[PDB]
Amino acid sequence: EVSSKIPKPNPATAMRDRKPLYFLVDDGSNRQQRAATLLRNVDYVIEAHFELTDKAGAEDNAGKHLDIFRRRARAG
RNA sequence: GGAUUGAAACGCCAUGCUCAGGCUGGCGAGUGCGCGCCACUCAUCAAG
Repeated sequence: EVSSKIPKPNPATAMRDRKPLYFLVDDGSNRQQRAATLLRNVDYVIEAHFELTDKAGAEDNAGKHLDIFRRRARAG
């Protein structure tokens, strides 16, 4: 894996000169080996329900989103 | 359409099993051992 996030660039400064921007993965300390102890052959059933937020409009109702989600899940 | 301690994340670059070394030197299948002792093709039937 990689050691650090890529830096935030300066767009205008980037092409004041013709130069590359990159992160070299295998350049010394940039390479970080990370192990993972992870699960196998999992299977879950999730029980959940909706709740309207302060951003909800008048036309927004929990039942409509519930049926939309059910349609999407049934159709894959 | 804001957030699944998430979002991004090569084990990777390369390295003759090689150089070589008789399975050889030599050793009779051999000495010997009757297929042999006997046994009618024979008793008949013109040529037309």
